[PDB]
Amino acid sequence: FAFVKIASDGKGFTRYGEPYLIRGANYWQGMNLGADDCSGGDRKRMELEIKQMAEMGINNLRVMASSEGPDDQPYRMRPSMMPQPGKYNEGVFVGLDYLLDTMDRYNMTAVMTLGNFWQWSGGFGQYVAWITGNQTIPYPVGDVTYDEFTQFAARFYNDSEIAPKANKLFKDHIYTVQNRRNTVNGKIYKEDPVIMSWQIANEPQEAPASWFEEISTFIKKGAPKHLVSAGLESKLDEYDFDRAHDHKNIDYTTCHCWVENWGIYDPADPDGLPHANEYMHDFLESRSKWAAQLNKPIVMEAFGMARDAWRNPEDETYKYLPSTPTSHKDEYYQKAFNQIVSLASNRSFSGSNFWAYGGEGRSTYPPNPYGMVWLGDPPHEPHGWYSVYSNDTTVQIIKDYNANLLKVQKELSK
Repeated sequence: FAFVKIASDGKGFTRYGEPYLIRGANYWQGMNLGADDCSGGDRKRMELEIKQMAEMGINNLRVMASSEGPDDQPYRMRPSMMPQPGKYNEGVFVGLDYLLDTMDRYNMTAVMTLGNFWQWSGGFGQYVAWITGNQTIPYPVGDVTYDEFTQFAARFYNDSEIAPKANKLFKDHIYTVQNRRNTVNGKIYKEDPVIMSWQIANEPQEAPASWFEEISTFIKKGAPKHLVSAGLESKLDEYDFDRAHDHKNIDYTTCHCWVENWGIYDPADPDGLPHANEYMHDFLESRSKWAAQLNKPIVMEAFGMARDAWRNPEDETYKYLPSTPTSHKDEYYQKAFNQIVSLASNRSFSGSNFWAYGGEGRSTYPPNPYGMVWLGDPPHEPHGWYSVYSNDTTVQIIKDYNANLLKVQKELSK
């Protein structure tokens, strides 16, 4: 009965008739960790990580509710949820069940990401490979560039021959997830108040408005009780933002911020932090204006920063070691957080999900028998790049932010 909703003034969420602020984290590996041992999970570790996240004041996990095989491909989650179109690894699906049940035990809500533009869960590029029947995806390594790969995966919604077939497969997947019976608590996912929203995909890259319209309407019809979200970075201009978010069945807006990936921040520069702080600040103000123009909420649902590489810039390994401090990352988080708490108390921002909780995982630990080093960084990126570990100094900063935002949520209730 406890479904997350949009406030009637459209400026925030509500739960139980009261304002609801997103004290969130990214936990995309939750499904795989929740699996039984036999499918490469570590359920006790997953229960421990959700418990840790509860102690840090987290009320919301953005999770991954898709991943595509075949299981021989590099740079992606293994074992996948859907190794072939319409065929599922039941062991991985049960992990999604346990993830939702454990989140249930902790009164947390989930953002369910139903696909992925990028290679790390197979994603749109894998659907394209399925349709064209050519499994040699142009992964962005060696001589192949990110926009060669982008142009390939975008065929998913841009190619008038591939798109109808790719989307038929994608919709079969959306349906399968929304109609899943949780094998642990008996709930069908579309009627599970633990799920806050269905999210079309991780980071659609210049997708057409008609595609956002068609997919949001499919997801809403499939689960009329649930909010729907686009998964957009909002890294371009206000029109790009509107193309994704200006749709009756897109309920709130998101943004992602990646300073290093985008060339704004150089983690190996002891002097490099101010560029990143300034960028983030202008980023939050402007995206906040974009949301308010649609009279829709906004969550910064993924943002990250590297460890202090600058303390030893000549050594590439040092940047990924857990023992490396995170003084830049902690400042950057804290300034982002303080600005979000400030905007939220003005009814102009709804919270955030740091990218990403690594928990007990560690970038120094050996891969499991499936070749996975589970933590917050997906397998197309260096292990340990962005992960927040259970005992990093960044935890106190997240914990403080969740308390601050919860204070704000109480002040908007009275």
